[PDB]
Amino acid sequence: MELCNILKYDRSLYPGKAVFFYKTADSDFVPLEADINKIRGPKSGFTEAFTPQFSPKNISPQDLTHNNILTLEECYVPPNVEHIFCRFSLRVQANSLVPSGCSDPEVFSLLKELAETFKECGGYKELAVRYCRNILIGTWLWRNQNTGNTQIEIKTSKGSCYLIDNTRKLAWESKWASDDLKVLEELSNEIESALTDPNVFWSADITAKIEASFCQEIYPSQILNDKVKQGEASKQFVKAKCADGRYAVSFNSVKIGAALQSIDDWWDEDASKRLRVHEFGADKEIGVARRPPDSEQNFYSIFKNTEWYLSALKNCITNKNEKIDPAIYYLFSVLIKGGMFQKKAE
Amino acid sequence: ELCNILKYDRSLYPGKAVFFYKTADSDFVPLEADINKIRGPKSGFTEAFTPQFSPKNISPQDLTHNNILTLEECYVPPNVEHIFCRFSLRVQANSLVPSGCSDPEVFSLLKELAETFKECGGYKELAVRYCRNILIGTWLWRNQNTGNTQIEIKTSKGSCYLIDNTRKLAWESKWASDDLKVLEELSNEIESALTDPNVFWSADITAKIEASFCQEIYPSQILNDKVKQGEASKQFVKAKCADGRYAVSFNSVKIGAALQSIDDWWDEDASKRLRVHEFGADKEIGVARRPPDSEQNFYSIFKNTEWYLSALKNCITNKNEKIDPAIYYLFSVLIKGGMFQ
Amino acid sequence: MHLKELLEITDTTERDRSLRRAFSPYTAMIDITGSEAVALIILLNLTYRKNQVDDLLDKKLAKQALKSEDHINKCIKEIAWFHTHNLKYPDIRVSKQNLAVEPPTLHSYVLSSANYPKAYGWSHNSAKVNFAKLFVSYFKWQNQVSWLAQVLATNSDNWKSAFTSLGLSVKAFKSLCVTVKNSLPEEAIPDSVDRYSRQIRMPYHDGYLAVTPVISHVVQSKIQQAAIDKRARFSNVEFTRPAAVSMLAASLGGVINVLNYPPYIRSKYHGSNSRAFKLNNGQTVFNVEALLKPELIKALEGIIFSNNALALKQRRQQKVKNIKELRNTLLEWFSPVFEWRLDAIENGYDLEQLESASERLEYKILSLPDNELPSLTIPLFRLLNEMLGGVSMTQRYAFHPKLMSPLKAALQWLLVNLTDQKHVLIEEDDEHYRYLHLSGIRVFDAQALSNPYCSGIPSLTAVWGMIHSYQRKLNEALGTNVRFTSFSWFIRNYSAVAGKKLPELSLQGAQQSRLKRPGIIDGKYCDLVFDLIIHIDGYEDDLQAVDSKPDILKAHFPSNFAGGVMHQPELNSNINWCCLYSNENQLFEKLRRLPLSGCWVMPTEHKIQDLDELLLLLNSDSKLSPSMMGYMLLTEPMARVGSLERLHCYAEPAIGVVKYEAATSVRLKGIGNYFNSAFWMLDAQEKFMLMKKV
DNA sequence: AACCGCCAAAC
DNA sequence: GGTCACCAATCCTGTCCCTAGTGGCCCCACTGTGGCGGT
Repeated sequence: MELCNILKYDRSLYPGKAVFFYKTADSDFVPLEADINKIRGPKSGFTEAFTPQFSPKNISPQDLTHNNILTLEECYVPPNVEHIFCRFSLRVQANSLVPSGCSDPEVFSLLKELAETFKECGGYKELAVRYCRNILIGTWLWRNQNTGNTQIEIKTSKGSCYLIDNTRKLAWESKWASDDLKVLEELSNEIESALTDPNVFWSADITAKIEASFCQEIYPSQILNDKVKQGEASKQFVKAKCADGRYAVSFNSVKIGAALQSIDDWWDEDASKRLRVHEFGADKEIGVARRPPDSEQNFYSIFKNTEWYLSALKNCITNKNEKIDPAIYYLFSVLIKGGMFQKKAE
Repeated sequence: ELCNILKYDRSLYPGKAVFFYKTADSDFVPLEADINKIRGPKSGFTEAFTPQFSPKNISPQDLTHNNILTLEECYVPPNVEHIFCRFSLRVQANSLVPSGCSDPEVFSLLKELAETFKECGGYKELAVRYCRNILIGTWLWRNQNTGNTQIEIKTSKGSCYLIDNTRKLAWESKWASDDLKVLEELSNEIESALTDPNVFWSADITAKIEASFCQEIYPSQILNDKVKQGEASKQFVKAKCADGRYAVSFNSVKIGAALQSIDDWWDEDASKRLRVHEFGADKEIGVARRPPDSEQNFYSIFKNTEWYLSALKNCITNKNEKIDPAIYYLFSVLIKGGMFQ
Repeated sequence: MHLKELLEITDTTERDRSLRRAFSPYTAMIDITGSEAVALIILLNLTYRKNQVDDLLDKKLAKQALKSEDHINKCIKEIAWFHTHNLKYPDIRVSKQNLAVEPPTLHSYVLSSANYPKAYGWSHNSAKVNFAKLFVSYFKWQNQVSWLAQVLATNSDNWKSAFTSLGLSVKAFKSLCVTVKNSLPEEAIPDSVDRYSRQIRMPYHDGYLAVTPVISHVVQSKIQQAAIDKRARFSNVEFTRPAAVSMLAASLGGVINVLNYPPYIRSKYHGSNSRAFKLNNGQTVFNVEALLKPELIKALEGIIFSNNALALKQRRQQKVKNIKELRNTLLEWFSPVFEWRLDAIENGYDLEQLESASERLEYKILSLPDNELPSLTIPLFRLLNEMLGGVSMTQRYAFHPKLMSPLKAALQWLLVNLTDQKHVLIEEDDEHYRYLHLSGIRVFDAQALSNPYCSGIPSLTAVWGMIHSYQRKLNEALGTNVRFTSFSWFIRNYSAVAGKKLPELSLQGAQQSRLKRPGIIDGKYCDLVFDLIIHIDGYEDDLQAVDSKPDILKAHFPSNFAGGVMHQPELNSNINWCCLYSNENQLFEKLRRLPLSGCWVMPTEHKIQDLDELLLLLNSDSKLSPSMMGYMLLTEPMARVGSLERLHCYAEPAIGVVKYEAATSVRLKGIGNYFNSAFWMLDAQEKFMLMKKV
């Protein structure tokens, strides 16, 4: 097909905001607060001592023993606090069935037919399992993940209560216990229903409980300061302002969303790595695009061949032994992610 | 005919809809927006491709780089149970006679058409549609049915209407008896306000939404095509409180656009309800559902008032037959108001 | 000052930048009396693009343009589109119209284009924006403001040499001279009113007149050149494509400056005699201490035209207002203290710091009651001893009059309080009058730009028009004939609203009219909460016909204000928002219970002869604001196609001054002062319609 | 001839 | 049955330091919002 002047999708997954707190005998919510610490840092960089041609600079013998004055925000667990709690809410809507905006009615009707054919093949089941699996193993804790024995407790709006006793036992590829697979099975069915039924209103309350070590360091979201003054801190944290007047140290909604949608390992047949769902499959560690524009694996190349993929999906239910093309699984992960997939008027 | 520079004031006057929450101390704490700086991926078509769909000559790690985005965000504070969205609505009778006209012939015609449309009970149907848009919480736009929403309506007359849960209602679904009684009563009050110039009618409308933990709020976004490098590329419409604090809010025209999403007469089997427009402009598709070349647009229908007068003067006596949907669309546009040449 | 005073710079970039700034209408006019040839080269090189010209003193590409009679033809095509008033501001959809008229009648209290000599701007078509610069650019000849067409119209012999210095012919030059003199801007009035021109209804002889307000190029250009010099408080209005608007807008990159003087109402903290000493007519030391006098005694003895006693009374009339102002200044801080002590019954700003401040809320100034404190006065007499140390430190103590000033302050005490004044008024009539008090009115997104010069409060003509619409509806509803003669306006809350307004899709005009979005016009918008007091006249039959129908009075209250949406106070406020009053004491007893942070919008009687006097007068007093007063008519009322009424007229918005007086100042100044010097009326005359006092 | 083109820069 | 006693007092003498230093990398968005004369 042809890409329209307007072609929008609203995202399906809505993580609220993950707030770090702890509990006393008095209060069931005491917010974990950051404080500005001024520490002494050395001159350890390449450019401090060397030219771009790998020749030593003309510096005094005492210049490399001098320090940089660092103004950093620190977050530690208070002494003799046993457990730390990270809590966020997740709402799931059915926004991948119909584009939010579309200029061409032939493109609109085609994308509506593709979603309905993908729905009856049970394609949303496989995608819901991968989103659910990221919640149970605690991918969304990022650098706090498996720093202690973590218990994840999930309360859905249906009235279901799910419990993972220890996330250290679980992994993505490892063989799970009977009770842990039952939690993955039941919660995936509730997400699939929310992804596919516009009449269904579904939300979950997800809480991690981590066995804290003595005065352990917390790793929340950092704000993007490109330019910094000498007074203010070079490293600052994302904060949720509480109703009284206190700032709980927090994760961004987009940070939590990036963890849940770390499901893309279709880019190679023997791919070990799971990427955050991107149009070009950007690998931030290796610094390469795993779905380059030159390749047919990038989103815009797959999206223009959607007529050919709709043909293969209609031969899927007639057998239901042959699996769905991984290009189609990747396709619907981008529509669930949402975005603006617009070319222009030539 | 042309009508020679005709002019109508709008009938519906909504105010700014202000988002807030209540503590055990105060009954009004304004919901404030914070500026956050986040990474964005280079994921657009133009980042990687020429307008002929050919790969651009870029570096191997240009698509792994980020855009630095400065955006405004509004979240519910932690352990706050309910979000409150409140606005005021005034209704005046500006649809009966044109406020500005030249020819007394068309003035006499339109006044006669207005009062014969009133006598057949067309204003009741339009009032029902406007009232139904108020009761299901269309005016919450993207905050609609994100939690169990309770809508309270207080009137200047002294009435007090309550919808318990807006998730149980739709446009096409069959309601409970009490919710239909609320619809009937408030429709009668709005119709009375639309049809009689000698009554004052105001309403304070409040939505109470059961908030999820640190849930995102979706207020009105400002129009800015000359944003500076220091400012946020996405900002929100604010209302200053009694103190020097800004509550995040909806525009009056945003609420107005939601209340007047009643037009589904443009097709024989139209599922979508358009915002009342002279050419039936659809924001999602970006086409006109009543195009200028067709007979379905306002300026084509407005020339046949003399025939619609005859139809209504038969409809008033023959007791049962439904009014031509063109006349419903005609009066919906007259309630919207504007200048017609 | 002179042309080649700026040509002394060896760096061509700095030279040409200064020359392009010099010949732009947002700067002062340079003298070209000595330099005519070089002036013609740069003026004719300005006709090109910026990226087409490296240096403006290149002689050859000037001769390339001058020799080419496809280039000069375009420059003389653009003379017919020279306006005194820009019809394309701010909406550029006003299609192919030009308004060139003489300035209107000169008025003492308002500012318009009458206060300056007749200058021209250009506005036709963005494509030809450079081609106008040759014949519309203003310079200083001998000692006279002039542009090229006007100076070549008559005095050609002075410019013959300058034009023939490049190698232009005499035949071509004289044919160019006669065609330019024949193609001079005539008295251009449009034959029809445009669809996008704004029309309003003003009250004419025995009916209404359709008035189109158009900005003047001169007053705008003066405000722009005043804003670049950084002389007053200004805010910005940006345009998308400024060349389509005008040349003045094109020269400034579309960033037009407007006078930003909004009301400042704060809910928060109170932090001395401070308010007096700050008001500085007043006190501490000087402007104008000390009298020490001799000054006052000499003034009285000069005024002794007509008998020593009768003179002292005539001196007093001005000198008592001046002596009253001294007491009013002194009372400004006594007002603040009292104020606090009410709100509180607790506090000042700082209870101890107040008690410490020589002239603050003392438990001795606490009372006795206001009423009994004024009846006592005593406090006022004591404060005269304190005014041996502050309220004029040392000098001018027994000196011409200090006793008379002390007596005036002791009299003011009686006036400063309570349960006193009361009755007897020629206004309105009496047979009786009425006072309609509208309280706690909330408005969302009203136009802060009163006229396209000034930003701050909405227009007073907007408040008048709303009140007139309310009158018309009430008189047509009840079948009565009451008149809403005057109003007083008290602002409780004010806040500026950010962002522009997105226009909806409509058939936008071209060769083929297409359904699309119009151009986004930048504006200024405010949310404000206010009270109105309207003064109703008529027969008691009609008044008691009005008073008998409270629901029908409430019903016809308009919901529109200056483009914004206007609502009554919230249903849980428990505020009766539409009250009628027969007597003035009951109304003033209601009105002195207003919030103290709010501001009365008060009419002044200051005279202004040009912008610089207004700016000096604004730099003088911090509580004055330039605002819209009304319309100075340019053309004669006549039948025009597209008019709302029978007769149509083009008018100019007139700039006046208002005062943001505190609630306390109006409370202490007395009932008589409030009912005489707070009420606005529309003085509707033959050639002007202006808001004024009485 | 209906539709691509011309045109600006303040702090 | 009701109030919270008056009369005066706020100390003088000397000083706030020295050394050294506030990092590298990459990036800051795509959509739309024009009047007017002419070939």
